[PDB]
Amino acid sequence: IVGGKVCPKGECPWQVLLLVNGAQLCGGTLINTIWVVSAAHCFDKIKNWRNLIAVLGEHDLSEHDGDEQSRRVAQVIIPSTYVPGTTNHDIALLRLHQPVVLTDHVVPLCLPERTFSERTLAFVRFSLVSGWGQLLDRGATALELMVLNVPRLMTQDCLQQSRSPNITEYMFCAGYSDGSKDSCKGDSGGPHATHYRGTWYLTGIVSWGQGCATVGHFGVYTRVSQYIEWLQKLMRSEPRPGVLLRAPFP
Amino acid sequence: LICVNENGGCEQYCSDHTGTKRSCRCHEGYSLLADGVSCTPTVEYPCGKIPILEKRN
Ligand SMILES: CO[C@H](C(=O)NCc1ccc(CN)cc1OCC(N)=O)c1ccc(O)cc1
Ligand SMILES: [Ca+2]
Repeated sequence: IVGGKVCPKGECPWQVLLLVNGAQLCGGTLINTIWVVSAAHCFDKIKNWRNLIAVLGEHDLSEHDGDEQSRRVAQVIIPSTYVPGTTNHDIALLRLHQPVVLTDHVVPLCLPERTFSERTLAFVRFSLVSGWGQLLDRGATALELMVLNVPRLMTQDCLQQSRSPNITEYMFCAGYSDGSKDSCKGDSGGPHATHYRGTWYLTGIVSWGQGCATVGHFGVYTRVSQYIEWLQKLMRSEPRPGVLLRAPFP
Repeated sequence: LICVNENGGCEQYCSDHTGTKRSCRCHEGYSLLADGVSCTPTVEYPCGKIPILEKRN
């Protein structure tokens, strides 16, 4: 996260850290006790699918304080329409091997209904994006969880204000074009969370952009409202042998 | 009332029904109050709420 602040411990309780062989891979969002939403592109180069770990309740990567909960990832589900190395349909649904235990430091973000998200949440101007990604373009990653408030743009406005992948109906733009504030590489998969009448909801996934906080460009996020029914159907399904599952979309 | 305007007055989810009818609904872990619009937690850790801030108030 570029140009944000430290998220006070426990104030981003749905944030997930994904690790491969102990090394930081990406972020994610807890949406109930066994399900995590992340970005498809995070999994393009995975060789051993069995060394993927999700950590809940994380805050400071330098110390263990006892609030962290680690789980093996049992399933990584990606839409059929996603093509590795590209930008569209950048979403993954991860099944944990065992549920996390909800605590003051581990709480799911609400996955909204599609109608509510499209009719109401899409018009809330500002939302929070978070992660342990790069603090600067070409810079070191964060040791404490960072958070940033970003305003959402209608795609027509994003294109007019920007100055090269298309911004599709499965994406939206958010952030700033002055090079001060953005999510970055290592924040991929993390939440874009939107507040409405006292409750927070998942509206986007940190996905892509032109570098990080590049002047004349905004962050691009997966438009989660397009995937609500896809996600809900999969969460009602039985697990299948083998970690990676490509599932038809729509 | 209609769900596209002001969320139909609902705190969370809204359904339109045949003929000037509207039903509000709440996420799992919440129940709808008798006002027909408000949602109240029914569990200790409902989605989308931040315990340390909820206790803070
Ligand atoms: C599908 O995402 C990847 C990717 O690398 N995402 C990482 C990322 C997250 C957030 C932001 C800034 N909000 C920028 C980012 O990357 C900026 C970059 N790689 O220059 C991709 C693929 C193809 C493509 O053309 C561009 C990106
Ligand atoms: Ca820690």
